[PDB]
Amino acid sequence: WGYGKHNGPEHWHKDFPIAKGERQSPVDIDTHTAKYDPSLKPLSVSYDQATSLRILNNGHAFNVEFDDSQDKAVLKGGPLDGTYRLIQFHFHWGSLDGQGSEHTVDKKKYAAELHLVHWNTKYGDFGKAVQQPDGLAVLGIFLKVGSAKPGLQKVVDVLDSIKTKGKSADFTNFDPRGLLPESLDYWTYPGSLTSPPLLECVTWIVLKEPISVSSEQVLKFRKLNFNGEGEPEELMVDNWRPAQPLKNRQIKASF
Ligand SMILES: [Hg+2]
Ligand SMILES: [Zn+2]
Repeated sequence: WGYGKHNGPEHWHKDFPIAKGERQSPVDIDTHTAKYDPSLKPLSVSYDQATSLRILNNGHAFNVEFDDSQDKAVLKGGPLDGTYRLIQFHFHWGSLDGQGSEHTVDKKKYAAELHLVHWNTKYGDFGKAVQQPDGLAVLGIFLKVGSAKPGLQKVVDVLDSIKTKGKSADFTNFDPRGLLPESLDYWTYPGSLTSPPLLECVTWIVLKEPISVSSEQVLKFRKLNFNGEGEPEELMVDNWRPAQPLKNRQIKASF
């Protein structure tokens, strides 16, 4: 699987039948049909103690991994029950500024989308979490092209070193707090991972307010390669999946 014409999203169903499931992600967020739920609590992001470890190019994207052996960086509150530990963050981006995000707002697409993945720590490890309907929580953040995002530059600068598939680099002392918008208002719905295995284990929490990044910052994302070293060069662009059918699910809003 990849994002090209021969192994693209439209083909994932063949190897991952769940591709056509009942709670697939991403979806279109219709702001007028979204339900304000007053019973929804404020999100609690505790990332002061986050321990970034490394950055790796896995052939589909670049992942920043965190030490999740203790409740170091956690997410709680909102629509969630119990604690969820940050394990990794990654982005989805387009070849042009008019596309890149997974989720859309009133059919509007952003230049990129940041996903902060967390797993429910009553399941003990990530692998068990993926076997539960409430095993995972992803914080989704939209990226729009405008002014540079200072807290994003350390990531941009190490990309050169993980240009092709399978490369990794030490990446410690990176604070994820530097990627958050001012406002924590969000939308939430039950979905799934947006790339195979597409497991339907996720509680989505898509933030209303996008963060802005510079054109030059998004340009370096686009210098990455899907391919391994010594292979014909295929630029890592458009690694996003098209919106899926809501199918009776209800999207709730905290505002
Ligand atoms: Hg699941
Ligand atoms: Zn993702």
